[PDB]
Amino acid sequence: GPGMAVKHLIVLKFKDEITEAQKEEFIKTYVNLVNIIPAMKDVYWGKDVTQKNKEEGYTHIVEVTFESVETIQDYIIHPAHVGFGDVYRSFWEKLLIFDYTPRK
Amino acid sequence: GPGMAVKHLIVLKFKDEITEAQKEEFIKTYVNLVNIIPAMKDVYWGKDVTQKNKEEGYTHIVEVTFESVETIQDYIIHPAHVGFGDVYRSFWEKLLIFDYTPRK
Ligand SMILES: CCCCCCCc1cc(O)cc(O)c1C(=O)O
Ligand SMILES: CCCCCCCc1cc(O)cc(O)c1C(=O)O
Repeated sequence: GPGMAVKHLIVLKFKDEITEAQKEEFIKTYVNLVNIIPAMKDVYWGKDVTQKNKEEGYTHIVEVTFESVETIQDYIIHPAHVGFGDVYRSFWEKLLIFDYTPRK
Repeated sequence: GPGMAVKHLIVLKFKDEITEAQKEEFIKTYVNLVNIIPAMKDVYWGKDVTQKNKEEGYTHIVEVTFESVETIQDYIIHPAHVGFGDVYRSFWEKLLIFDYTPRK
C-alpha cells in the first residue's frame, strides 16, 4: 500500500555471562510488550549466523514497525518499556538503534 | 510460510567528505546488482532519522533478501560484488554485516 511507516531496528550483543536460556527469556519478555504498549505493533527477530563483524560481535537483530518516529518515542517512554530497559540493561554489552522508512 | 529466505543486513557509515551525489550513485550501483547477481532477490534501504548512536555514525541500513546462506555466499564471491568493493571501498568508513532469518 502507499503507507509511510517507520521501522525501529535494534542490534544487540549480550554480555558473555548471559546464558542462552536467559537470552530467550529476555526476548520473550520483550515480545510481550506488544500487548501492553499501544504504539508497538509487531516484533520480528533473528540471530546472526555469519559472525563477520570481528570486534563488534553483535548477535541479535530485532525489527519493530511503528506508524512514525513520534510513536517510537511513545514506546521509548512508556512505563513498561522504561521498566524493561532498566531491569535488563545489564544484559547487553553493545546496543545500536536505528529508525528508518524502508524504500527502494 | 512456504518460502524460505535469509535477510542480509548491512549497516553503513560513509566517510564524512563523501557528497550526497556520491552516496546516491553508490547506492544506485549497489541496488543495480540485483540485475547482475542472480542470488540477489530484492533490496530495501533507508537512512536513519533518530541518531540514537550518533557517536558511532552509522547512517544507512540496507536489507537484501536471499533464498539461503548458500546463495548469500554466491553473492559474496560474485565478480560484480568483488568489483563493487574494488571501486567503492574507499567511500565507506565502516560497516556491519548480518545474516539472519527473521521470526516471531
Ligand atoms: C529484544 C531486544 C530488546 C532491546 C532492548 C533495548 C531497550 C532500549 C534501551 C535503550 O537504552 C534505548 C532504546 O532505544 C531501547 C529500545 O529502543 O527499545
Ligand atoms: C548500499 C550498500 C553497500 C554495501 C557494500 C558492502 C559490501 C561488503 C563489504 C564487505 O567488506 C563485506 C561484505 O559482506 C559486504 C556485503 O555483504 O556486501
